[PDB]
Amino acid sequence: IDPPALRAAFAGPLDPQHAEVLLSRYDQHASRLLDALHALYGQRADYASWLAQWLGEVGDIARQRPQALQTLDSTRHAGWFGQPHMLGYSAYADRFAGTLQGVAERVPYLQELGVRYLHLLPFLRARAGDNDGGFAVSDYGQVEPSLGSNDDLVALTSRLREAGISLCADFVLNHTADDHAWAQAARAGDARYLDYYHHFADRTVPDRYEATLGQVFPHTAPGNFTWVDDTAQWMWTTFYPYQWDLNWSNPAVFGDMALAMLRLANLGVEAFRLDSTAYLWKRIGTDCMNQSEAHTLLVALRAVTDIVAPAVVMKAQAIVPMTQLPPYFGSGVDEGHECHLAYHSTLMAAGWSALALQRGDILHNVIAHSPPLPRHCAWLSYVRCHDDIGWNVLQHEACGNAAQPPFSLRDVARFYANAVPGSYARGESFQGVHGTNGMAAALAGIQAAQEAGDAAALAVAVDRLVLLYAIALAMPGVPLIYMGDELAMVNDPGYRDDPHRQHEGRWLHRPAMDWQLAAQRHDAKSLSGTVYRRLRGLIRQRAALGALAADQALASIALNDPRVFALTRGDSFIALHNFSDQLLDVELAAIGVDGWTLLRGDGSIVLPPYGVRWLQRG
Ligand SMILES: OC[C@H]1O[C@@](CO)(O[C@H]2O[C@H](CO)[C@@H](O)[C@H](O)[C@H]2O)[C@@H](O)[C@@H]1O
Repeated sequence: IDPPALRAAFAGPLDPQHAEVLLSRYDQHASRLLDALHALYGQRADYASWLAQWLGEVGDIARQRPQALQTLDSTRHAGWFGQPHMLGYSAYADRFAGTLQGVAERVPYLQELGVRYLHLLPFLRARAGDNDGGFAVSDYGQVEPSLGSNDDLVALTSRLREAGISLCADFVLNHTADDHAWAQAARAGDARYLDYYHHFADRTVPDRYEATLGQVFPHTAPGNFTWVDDTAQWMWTTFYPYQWDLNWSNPAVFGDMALAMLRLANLGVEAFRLDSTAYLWKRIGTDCMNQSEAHTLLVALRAVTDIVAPAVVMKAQAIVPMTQLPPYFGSGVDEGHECHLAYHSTLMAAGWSALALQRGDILHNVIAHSPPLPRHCAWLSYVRCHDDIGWNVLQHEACGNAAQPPFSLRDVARFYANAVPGSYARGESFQGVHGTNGMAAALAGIQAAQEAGDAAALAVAVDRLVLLYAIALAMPGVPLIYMGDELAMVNDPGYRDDPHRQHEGRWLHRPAMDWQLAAQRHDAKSLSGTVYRRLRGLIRQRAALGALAADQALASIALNDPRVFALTRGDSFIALHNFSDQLLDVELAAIGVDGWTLLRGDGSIVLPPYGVRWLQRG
């Protein structure tokens, strides 16, 4: 290619007043972008032609970036998302406050909680009919009418931004709704857009891929491939049948998606949850996951953002085994130049496992096996979310090692399914071992306690819930609270009586916000008020501990008491966790300390059942 030629295409649509800063960033990241793109599409006859054109469109989008956001681009500090005041909150805009304007009216609630990061679930145009809770996107550039307009989105981000809250939005970049403008163009016979997806005239290729492909909905939707009349072909569909996998091997797809992303950024979104990002690249003979190219694709999108909107962050999802997570942060030449965040799905699943089995040693294993985060990278740590808990990511760990004996994922799954006598949990099986649905409060024993009017059990359960969250709060990066958990909200059986949802078990833990329950957060004596106060405590404390910043180290101290989990941050902070229902103490000699206690140390630390203690070493 011809660098000066490509740079000129990019510049040009730029405003003379901002041309200097942008061209400066373009000069330091462009090469990475170009190398990534070349490895992906360099062999194509129309490469150089597409690049130049595309680059010209990237520059025009760069010019349209509102001044306030450009200023943010220049003032924001790298690794900003990893500061100790960062607290995350995830929820559906509709379940939470009806519309985007309604959500804006609720910002005072988020501010009171201490939220600085707000993830709104899919809110862009979704397929008519069932749209997988918004995950079948029909237009990446338009808010879903029932939720509002693009104007409300902009007004919302401006409101959140002044409250120090960064909007995280889903970029469902692996697949589109089958009614997206592209699928409709494809369905109409437009070969150009038909090529934006994976399509096959026969069952030939599908049969092959299926030989080594796993399944996301083995029961509900063995839909991994679908025959579509309109296109007269088999369409790759990893998820529901109406969600078509995009063909990222086509530069057109890459170019249009990078643009879509930059337009969202321009509307004020600061963080992009790259949904199903492990499935991006398809290659025969492979499970088509975590492929090397998927990573190159991410490096490219990352370069595009470093140049056009550096204040923006990319968060990888990927529900995969531990060894597959860290590479989303970039590898070798590209380490530190891929995703800034990754959901620590292993830590989260390991937490519920540790709780059911009353084994702190399982958490020690996860942390010990958690490699140190690269420069300006961090974890998205969490307790629950809109999805089912995927246990199978803990297979390797379940096998056990020299320090930790084996554990049964099957036993854990049954415990939370309440298919085993004595269980305080009330969840359900989703799709052998696979997944479990249910609210945190429902899994922690709170729902069962309330169900039986047993105050003793309720308190113990509150402890279990707080325990799990204390861990996420002690982690380097963004601890994401799932809507309602701060009030101990329980399951929502309502979907069962709904022909539109009864088929999707995950609705069990996707309730509408209980604002009357929210008002109780004040009555310190109420359950909600109690849970809310305990969490609020840990949040205010973590905000005051520079030792918890993402740049500080994360490690765990090996103990011979299987029930305890000792987590350390930097060299001055240690959090002790008792995952058993038994009172016990941790000897200071077992952690090499002798000091302070957070929101006084001389002798072992006594930890009640399911208790947590934060201490400042020394
Ligand atoms: O069983 C859940 C299955 O789907 C995943 C993909 O990583 O979830 C994300 O993407 C789905 C399809 O777009 C959404 O339905 C889901 O809500 C979203 O979190 C994983 O949770 C898991 O592999």
